[PDB]
Amino acid sequence: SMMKWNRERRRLQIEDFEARIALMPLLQAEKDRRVLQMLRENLEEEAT
Amino acid sequence: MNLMLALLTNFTLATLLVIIAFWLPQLNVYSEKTSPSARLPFSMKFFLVAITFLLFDLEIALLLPLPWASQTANLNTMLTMALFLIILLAVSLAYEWTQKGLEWTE
Amino acid sequence: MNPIIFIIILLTIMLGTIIVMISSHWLLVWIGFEMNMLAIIPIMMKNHNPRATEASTKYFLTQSTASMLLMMAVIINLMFSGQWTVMKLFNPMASMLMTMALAMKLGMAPFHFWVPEVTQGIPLSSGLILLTWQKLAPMSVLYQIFPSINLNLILTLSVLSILIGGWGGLNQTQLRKIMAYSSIAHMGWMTAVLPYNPTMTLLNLIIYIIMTSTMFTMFMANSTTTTLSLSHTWNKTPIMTVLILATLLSMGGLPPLSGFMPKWMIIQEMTKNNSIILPTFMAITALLNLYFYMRLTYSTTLTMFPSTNNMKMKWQFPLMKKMTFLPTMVVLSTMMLPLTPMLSVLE
Amino acid sequence: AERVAAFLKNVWAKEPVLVASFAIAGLAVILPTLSPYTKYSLMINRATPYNYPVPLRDDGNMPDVPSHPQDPQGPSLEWLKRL
Amino acid sequence: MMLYIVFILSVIFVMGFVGFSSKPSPIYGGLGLIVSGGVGCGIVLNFGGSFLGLMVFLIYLGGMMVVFGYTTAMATEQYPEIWLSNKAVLGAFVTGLLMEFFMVYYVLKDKEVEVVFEFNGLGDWVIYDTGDSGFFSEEAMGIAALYSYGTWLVIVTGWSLLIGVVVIMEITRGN
Amino acid sequence: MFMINILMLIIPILLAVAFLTLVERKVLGYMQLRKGPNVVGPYGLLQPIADAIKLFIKEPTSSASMFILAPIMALGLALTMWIPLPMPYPLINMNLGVLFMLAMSSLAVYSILWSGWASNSKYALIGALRAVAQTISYEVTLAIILLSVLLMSGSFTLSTLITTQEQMWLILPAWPLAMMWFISTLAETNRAPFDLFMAEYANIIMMNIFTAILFLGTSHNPHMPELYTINFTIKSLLLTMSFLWIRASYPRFRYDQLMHLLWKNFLPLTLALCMWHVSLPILTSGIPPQT
Amino acid sequence: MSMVYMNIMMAFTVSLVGLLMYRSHLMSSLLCLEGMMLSLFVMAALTILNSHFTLASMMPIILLVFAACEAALGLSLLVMVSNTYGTDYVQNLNLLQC
Amino acid sequence: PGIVELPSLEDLKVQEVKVSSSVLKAAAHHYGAQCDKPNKEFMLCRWEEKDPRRCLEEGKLVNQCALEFFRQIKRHCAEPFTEYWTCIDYSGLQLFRRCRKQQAQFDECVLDKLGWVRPDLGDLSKVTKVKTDRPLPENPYHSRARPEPNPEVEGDLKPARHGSRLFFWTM
Ligand SMILES: CCCCCCCCCCCCCCCCCC(=O)OC[C@H](COP(=O)(O)OCCN)OC(=O)CCCCCCCCCCCCCCCCC
Ligand SMILES: CCCCCCCCCCCCCCCCCC(=O)OC[C@H](COP(=O)(O)OCCN)OC(=O)CCCCCCCCCCCCCCCCC
Repeated sequence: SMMKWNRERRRLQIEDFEARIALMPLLQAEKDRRVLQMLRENLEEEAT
Repeated sequence: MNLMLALLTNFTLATLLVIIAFWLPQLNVYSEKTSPSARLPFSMKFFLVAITFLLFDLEIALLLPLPWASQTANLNTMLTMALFLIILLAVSLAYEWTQKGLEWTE
Repeated sequence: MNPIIFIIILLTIMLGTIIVMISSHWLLVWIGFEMNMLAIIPIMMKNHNPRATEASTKYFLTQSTASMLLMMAVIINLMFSGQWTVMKLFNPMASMLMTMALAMKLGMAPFHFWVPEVTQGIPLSSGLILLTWQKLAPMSVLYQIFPSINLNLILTLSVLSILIGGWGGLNQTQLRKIMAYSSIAHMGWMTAVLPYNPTMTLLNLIIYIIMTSTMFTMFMANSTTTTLSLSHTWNKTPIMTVLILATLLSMGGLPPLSGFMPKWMIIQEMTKNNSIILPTFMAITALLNLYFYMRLTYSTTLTMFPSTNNMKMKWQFPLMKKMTFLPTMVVLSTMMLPLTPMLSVLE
Repeated sequence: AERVAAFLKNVWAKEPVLVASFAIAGLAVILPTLSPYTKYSLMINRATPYNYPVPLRDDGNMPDVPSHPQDPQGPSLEWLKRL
Repeated sequence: MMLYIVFILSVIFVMGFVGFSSKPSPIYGGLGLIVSGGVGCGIVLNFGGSFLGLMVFLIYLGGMMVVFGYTTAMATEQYPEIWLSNKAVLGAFVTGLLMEFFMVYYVLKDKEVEVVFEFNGLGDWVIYDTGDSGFFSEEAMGIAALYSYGTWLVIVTGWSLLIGVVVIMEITRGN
Repeated sequence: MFMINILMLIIPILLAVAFLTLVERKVLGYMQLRKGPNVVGPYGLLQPIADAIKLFIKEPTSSASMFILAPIMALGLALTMWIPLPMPYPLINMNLGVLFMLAMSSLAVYSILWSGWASNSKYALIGALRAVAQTISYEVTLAIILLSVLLMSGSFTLSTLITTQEQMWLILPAWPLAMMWFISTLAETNRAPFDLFMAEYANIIMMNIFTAILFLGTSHNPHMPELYTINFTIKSLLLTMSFLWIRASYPRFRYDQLMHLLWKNFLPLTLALCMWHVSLPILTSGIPPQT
Repeated sequence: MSMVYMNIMMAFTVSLVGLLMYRSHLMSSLLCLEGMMLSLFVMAALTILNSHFTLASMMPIILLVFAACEAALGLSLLVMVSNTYGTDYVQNLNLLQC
Repeated sequence: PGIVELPSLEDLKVQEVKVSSSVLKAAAHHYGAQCDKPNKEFMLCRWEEKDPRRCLEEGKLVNQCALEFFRQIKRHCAEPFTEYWTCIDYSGLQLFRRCRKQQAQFDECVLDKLGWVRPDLGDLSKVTKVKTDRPLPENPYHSRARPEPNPEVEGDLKPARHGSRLFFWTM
């Protein structure tokens, strides 16, 4: 019984990981724009 | 923060319950009661038991990552090294056992 | 000890040293030292007496201090280079710490005070391992980190060791005390030449081990541990006094014996780099070692000290000690000078 | 033999705890080698995607690399569902 | 103030070290090492080392220091000494705390001090990483790699622990 | 809002421990053909209150500090053990909750050492050293057994033991481990037949709560969390009652015999079963997910 | 370097001086030898964890196992010293002066 | 050293996907099969270029394909999707296996009103290939020239001239 259930749990984890992989590009794109925007903001107050 | 708050409460409450338990009794003001080398000696058996615990405990720390170790693609190496660590954990005991390290007769 | 356990413990002493010699990772170097120290404490206690326990404790405290400084130097090196490779260190403070850790592990002056006491406190067989096999692992590390070692530090230690070892031996009547101070003085030669030519540090290590093993083997054959007990040897095994004379003259660096060869090659390597004062001072100071070796030959081979009546009863029995490789060791210790060019095999 | 069945029968009578321990440890060491399902353990560990699957630049001669996640090409987990 | 919890934790780390380094009776000596060990785990926790920090409690404190106190109770005086009641023990404690307090003053005032190495007092958070959203713990993956990558580490570490048992039985037998 | 949660955990624990003393005396009594407390309050329900008041107004060392630290450490660490317990939601959700409890449980041996040390009696000290040796010896099997169980679970998370046992209790695949675990907890809590007060009885409940989670997992329905708590409470209560049941029915071990019970029976068997449970998921292809 | 390093390096130095400056109990010096290890564990773990050097994550564990194995050997020697003299005083270990 | 180049705030602007994490999780499987092309081009850019600045345009098309994806759902399948991600959002772990009924209703909705097929197990984890026109980054690490190697000692090994030539030795 433990073997059957653990196999079923590995399949659910693969699905859980695959939902993340589908979303990683969109999160990666927004992370890039937040890092650069924060760096650009810091550069302005640095100039002043 | 939650963990630090919980630990602080647990050990603050223990501290309060300990000091007042040391002071609430002095409310009674009970009458004063007139009650006027470096080895215990210690037996070497009670030392060996502690040291054997320490050395086995160290070999347990080596095994603790076992649940994570089973997730690797190199399962043949992982399994061989896991059974190696446990077996030498047994070999140590068998040496203790056969050399009377686990006895209590003096 | 049970003989099987004794063998396994000796192979762990060897395994720890080999781990240090074959490792390209600093953690495995540390582990080899830790394993090596762990297995050598047993053989030091194996006769069970207050003196053997004092020696083992003084050894443990000294070696444990050295390993924590070695680990501290390894971690500083990691912080400043982000890598673990056994090679030159990337921080001068890491180099000072490692050099002092290895100096402590070798017993070099001024980290020398444990060597005479620990050696006197254990058996001759255990002392042989302490003064011979134990030098390999620290030496093989100094061999690889030398391009970053501070020259004033390594040369300061070496000169101090040649002085402390030479002077300390003059006042000794215990053979294990004499050998310990001889070991200190000889370490000073191996590290003096290390910044200039590490090959001549290996040459002096090999030859010093061969002659030191020959001495201990000969002391073990007759179970002699004091000057006066050794002075009876002429009246039991006259052959042994001749070999003792020859080996002691060799350790003194007198030509044409093999012990002259390392001192010869180091002076050559130091002058090539325009070090004239230091080798002159070093070579003269080594005359102290020859003096208290010469004293030993006077009471053993060149005169006949008074004997005892009960020595007559020993004449009827043969030597049964194994004396392994003694015939080969004594011939490498005395007759190897003509083959000096063969030192290139160590290149 | 029979000199051995008498040995085993003696330990089973005097030290049942150790006979069990040495039986379980032998099974632990031996069974993984003889099991037909030990291969599926490697595959399932190899099939779990922890990292992002970085695409390959399509030079023009990668016939077996799919162009879309739902394309027929590439490895499949069909065995995993039935298993 | 919580932004310098790692620096505040490391100050108590040093005070606990001054505690047992000044060497009171070996019973308060072991109490100072327990407090530092626990505070030392706290620092490792705040850097992402959950498993390493918990290995300190489980192994170092609940294993090694337990055996220290056990051994101390069996062969050491049995009677402690009032902490700081001895002149040398008190003189070293104040000396340590004075240097601990002086280092803390110049680093926080000047946001920098220079002792052998250069130290910058802007805070510890300033060096933290700004990129991770993996669905695993990197510490755990590094430690779990011991059984796959570290075949050689396990062998020598296993041998040393077996030999430790053999060695310690010989040392204490007495014949 | 978090402060209420920590209070809503501590106070019930102290009340539960207070009335565990009552249950102990009545359960032992009836197994001995008597009644136990039934005079102080109806069915004895006020007996714990009477004992508490009397204890704190009764009239009350080598090291003053250690005589104060010993009660705090035991009492503080006994309460700390409850913060990660999924009932079904933990107060503090830890990814290494199981590892946290082994760590805190290990520190419990200090109060024994300190209390014995602060006593000032050579005789008292050796009695503490015997108790410390019993505890650490039996901590070995708790750690190894727990590791063998976590190989079927997949992590150190305590709420993952709930998910591990969604279809079936771990007692069925691991009854040989559950047996040695249950005895090890009695030895760890120095309970009969291994007895060779608030913090002590808090551990007893907590260890049996941890036993129910480890081996008798209750199904959790996120829409009705209260059902899990009721079923969870019943399982832990009966496990706690079995401690009382065991105490009434057995004589005591000798000290050398309980050391022999572990070093020569549990540890050899606990090691083998650890080997077995590392191999079994690999050879059956039932390795649990890492997350 | 960062600020926390100042104190972890301060703690190693403190326990180093405490180790080299003995008093009487040999136990008090073994604790200084374990304070040094504790500081080196924390120093290493901060370096390895901050730099994200994944495979080095097991270095602190190995360092903790070996040093504890060392302390087990050190305590054994202390206990054997205690047998011969009834105390762990370091001034009773002076036979080898001659 | 030079001045770290930074694109101005005007270039970093784009219409965000302002839906919570459980909304993304519920659409993630369909999202990864519908927006795969622009998604994979952006990720190939990031790994190839190793620079968030060199892939700011590709990252804007990721938002554009994502916003369009969520409008397809809002136009045809709003209620089945709202009912579904509201079930996911309840769980602390946001577990898929707790909402298989609501997931089903969402799947027939899109498979009838849009023609979408949920990718099978293992599909989104394939390594695929992307046709791109962006030129391959030739020196992504901005390496300097590598130092020249030392000359290769070559030739025949003749015996040493007159032997070792050590002091007086003639061999
Ligand atoms: C090889 C190239 C380099 C050349 C350098 C020279 C190398 C030579 C040294 C290498 C090692 C060889 C050692 C030689 C051993 C000689 C032993 C010997 O000849 O007999 C010693 C003698 C025998 O005694 P006994 O046991 O009674 O036997 C009687 C027989 N029935 O015992 C006695 O009777 C007692 C003797 C009294 C003590 C005399 C002391 C003087 C000994 C001089 C020889 C040693 C010289 C060594 C230095 C080298 C010299 C150049
Ligand atoms: C077999 C594999 C295939 C499986 C298929 C099924 C077949 C099963 C066959 C198993 C046969 C195993 C037989 C082993 C019997 C044990 C040896 C023995 O007889 O020991 C007896 C002895 C008793 O000790 P004691 O009671 O103190 O003294 C006598 C007082 N009347 O005790 C001693 O002598 C001391 C011995 C102690 C060490 C034994 C326990 C090992 C350490 C614990 C680890 C257990 C796991 C095994 C690890 C080994 C590697 C796998």
